Amino acid sequence: MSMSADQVEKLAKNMRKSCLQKIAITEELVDGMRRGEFPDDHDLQCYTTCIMKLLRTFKNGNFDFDMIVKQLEITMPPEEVVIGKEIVAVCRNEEYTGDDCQKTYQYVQCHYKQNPEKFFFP
Ligand SMILES: CCCCNS(=O)(=O)c1ccccc1
Ligand SMILES: CCCCNS(=O)(=O)c1ccccc1
Repeated sequence: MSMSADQVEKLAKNMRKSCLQKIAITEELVDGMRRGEFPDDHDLQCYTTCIMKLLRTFKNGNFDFDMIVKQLEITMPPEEVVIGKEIVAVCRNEEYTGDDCQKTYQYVQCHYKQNPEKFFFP
């Protein structure tokens, strides 16, 4: 089964808390991504890697697309799952370059670009 909205929010907030402290950036900077604010800020980039590593969606220098699909299946509203799979289907085929922080940040931006209105990142 899938997790309820409030359980998704709780886990996201706790992952954020952990990574914000570790990476030493502000909540404002993380919240900016949902507003389409993607500065070339290496610390924000590394925050994205911290979160994806927690979710097991990035590991050993590469995306784990099987786990990205599993995570979206367990956390998205059911009426959004197919649309989410279609976003992953597009973004998985873009080349990601640079260090791990740069790669995950680029992937997150690809997700945003496919649907800015509904974008969410912990
Ligand atoms: C908003 C609904 C989609 C959430 N998906 S998530 O991968 O960001 C995620 C968030 C929180 C816990 C686990 C995964
Ligand atoms: C798409 C939701 C499942 C994957 N979760 S994620 O945190 O890696 C993530 C990557 C990119 C955008 C949002 C969340």
